[PDB]
Amino acid sequence: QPIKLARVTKVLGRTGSQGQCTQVRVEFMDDTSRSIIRNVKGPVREGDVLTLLESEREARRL
Amino acid sequence: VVDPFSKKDWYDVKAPAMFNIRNIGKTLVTRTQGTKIASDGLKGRVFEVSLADLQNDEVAFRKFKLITEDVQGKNCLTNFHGMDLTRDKMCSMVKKWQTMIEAHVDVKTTDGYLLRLFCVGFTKKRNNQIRKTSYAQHQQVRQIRKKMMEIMTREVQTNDLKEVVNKLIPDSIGKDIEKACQSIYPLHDVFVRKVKMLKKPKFELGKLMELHG
Amino acid sequence: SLGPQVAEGENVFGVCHIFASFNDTFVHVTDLSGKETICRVTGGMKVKADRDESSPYAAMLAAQDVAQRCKELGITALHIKLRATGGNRTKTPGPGAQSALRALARSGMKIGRIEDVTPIPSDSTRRKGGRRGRRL
Amino acid sequence: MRAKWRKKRMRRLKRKRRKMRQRSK
Amino acid sequence: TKKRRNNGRAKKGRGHVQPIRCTNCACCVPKDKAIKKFVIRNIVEAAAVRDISEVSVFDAYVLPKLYVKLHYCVSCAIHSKVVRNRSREARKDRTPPP
RNA sequence: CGCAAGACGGACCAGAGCGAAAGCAUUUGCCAAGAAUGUUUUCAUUAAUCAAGAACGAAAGUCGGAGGUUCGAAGACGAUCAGAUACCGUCGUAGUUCCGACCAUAAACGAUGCCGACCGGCGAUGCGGCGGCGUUAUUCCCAUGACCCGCCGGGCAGCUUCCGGGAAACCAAAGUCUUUGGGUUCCGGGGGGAGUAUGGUUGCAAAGCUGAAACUUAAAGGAAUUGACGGAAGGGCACCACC
RNA sequence: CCCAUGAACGAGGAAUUCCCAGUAAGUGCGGGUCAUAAGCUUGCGUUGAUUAAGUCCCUGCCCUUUGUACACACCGCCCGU
RNA sequence: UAUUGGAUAGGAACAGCUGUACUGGGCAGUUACAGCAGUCGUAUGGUAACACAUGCGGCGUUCCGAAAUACCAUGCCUUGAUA
Repeated sequence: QPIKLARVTKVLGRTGSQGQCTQVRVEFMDDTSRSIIRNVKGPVREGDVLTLLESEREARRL
Repeated sequence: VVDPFSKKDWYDVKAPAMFNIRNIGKTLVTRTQGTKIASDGLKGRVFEVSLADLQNDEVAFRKFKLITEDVQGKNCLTNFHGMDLTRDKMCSMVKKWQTMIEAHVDVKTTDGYLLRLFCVGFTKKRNNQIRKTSYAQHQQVRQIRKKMMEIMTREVQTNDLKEVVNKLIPDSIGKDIEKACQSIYPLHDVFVRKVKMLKKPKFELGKLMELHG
Repeated sequence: SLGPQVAEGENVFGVCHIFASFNDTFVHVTDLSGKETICRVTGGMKVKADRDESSPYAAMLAAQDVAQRCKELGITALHIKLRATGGNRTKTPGPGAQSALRALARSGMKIGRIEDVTPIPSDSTRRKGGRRGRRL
Repeated sequence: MRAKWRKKRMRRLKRKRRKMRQRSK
Repeated sequence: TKKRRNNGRAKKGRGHVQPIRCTNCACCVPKDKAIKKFVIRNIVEAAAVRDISEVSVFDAYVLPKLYVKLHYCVSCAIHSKVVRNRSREARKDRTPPP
């Protein structure tokens, strides 16, 4: 099984219960065409990298 | 503890020889061990296979049911069984502010292949029409449906089972209805949408080899 | 496991009956006939929670084991046949259809012609619920 | 009290009376 | 008082219509009363369509849609936020939002 | 892949049609009926509304026969819960279906009697008739079918007006009303006690129709206004809130 | 002020308070009270962080619709054995 | 090159009531605790039997394998005490 990366290309606001999950449009580093939407815990500026432990799950948008 | 997928022999299923594509694909059945024979095992199977899989460059919204009537040793000889229109095109044609006109007939060929043909047809908005609702009155529907029954029984009673499938591969029946029923009320999406073989005569392999030769 | 097929200009086609209801997901794979089957893996064989047999996580594990199993016997393309609960119940495919279909192709499978074959009743029998329905 | 249920209680009262008055016949 | 001129339904010269069931509940609602939708939705909307039409056999395959007509009772259509409470004057508007 | 039996008539299906109302939707045939329309046809007041009386009257329910798959009063259990003989879930009997009798009620609603007269527009819609550029099919042109632009009549309705009315909400009728009178049937008289008691009558039953009084009580009520409130929606905000 | 005595208490259950930068927290010093006098209160400096730049999920607040049999206004009103 | 394998380590749902903390307040459940109901052993009184009293002490419970549990509803009511 792989552990993959993804760079933050655009921020999409803030979700969760208490307003804690940042919804983010991430771009993969295998294909620079393949994008998914991801929920992130913790402070995120636009143009940093995340470690995806499963590269399959795509989150519920709004 | 045993391995079930060792006793599985593959057979290349072949469409009848009135098509452009012959090999449909592979089917597996168990090896002929003891009582249960393989040559009686894969002999009752239907393959719902689209027209894009059978003709050169056709439409993908018409599926043919094909039954295997013979196993010639690593070769199935598939006979014409039925025909169906896909969920997609059938559900795309049915829209509000127009009249849907269905017909059915129970008619046999020159050989004893008793079929059941279903027709559908929808009313057209004219190329300058301003009025929205665009319906047909009951005596206009009854005359269209009467001619739908007439053309279906006409163009199936004349000829045998090859010549009616070759009338369904290009939809020569549905275009006769769309042009014949113009001077009652102009129709736009007219299809023989389902054909359902009811009765079938005693099997002769000599004349299945005509459909596979 | 035994296939005499050359890997030159062939895709050998199975048929994937994906029945995504609102409490489970079936990723059933057959031959072209439908009769002889290869592999079916459900959402409830991947989680130990009756809650999450529905889940979109479990439905992608079902397709990952289906695609692992289908490669060993040697079926490399799929005719998808999507399905809901149907009858006088809901025609909406459940919340783990798009997980079981995403995860199929990305496990090295080839997608053929697709169709939504939910059993639509032309004039059904009386629906379970009663006149005033389900009062939550 | 809902008028249906009030009407249902006056209905059972009158079955009780018709029953208990068919005794004195 | 009388809230709506038509009594929140679309029968004017009948007396009786055929009732139908809801989808989420099975509340047996008259056909002309019910809040009806007809959604024509892609089977795989936009997230998978790249990862499906690139792992398909066929050359430029257009993916088949999912046509379903959904009937709602008034009670649920509000809870599912399909319809809203509207201002007494805004109630009269018949045009749908685009 | 078949097979079997019993219900149901999807999408098309509409602020569309028909019917006295209840109500009525798969194809084809048979049976008898009806509205509107058109008419230089016919009889010549034959009409309108109607105590008593009569026909039809959803669902549930009752009786006898056939049938039973779905659903499902009662019932059994599993959940939930402070208890839950409820809501949720798994089963289920009568019933739900057909035939032949019964009962006669519903928020049986437009909470709005029927027949007739008059009084503003506007765009649609259904049915019949009439007239008129052209497009389209029957090609072999006319009459006809499908569109287009108006007209007339009857009909389900819309939008819109300081007509006018109304306690307002609202209503081209709920108008033409202290400037009160076209004809006529039913029916109300503060809230309860009460559609109760008792007589009579109807029904196999359940119950229906007619139906008081003693006694009690200063309000019950209709429409609109403002505020408060919501286990109502939309938009914001606070470390005396959370993350 | 001195000497002797050397108790519970091993980071505190359910619950719960204050707080986002020289901030919290630690450690002192002034003022008031004061014949005597700071485990208090009000001010001052010193050493100096963690985490957040958010949401309406809890608790509450302000607008707009909406519903109401509430007006000593939901700690309201009210039903039956 | 570690599958295993008892056991004590260690987690859990189970209740006999007041009190405190959940509330603007009340009754319910709910948790943690202490006291004593129950309880076990004990010295005496008493007797042919013996089942209790007295005063003095000890006192959860069953589970036997892990525990990352959504834990919803976090229930209903609200002075005659003066407009």
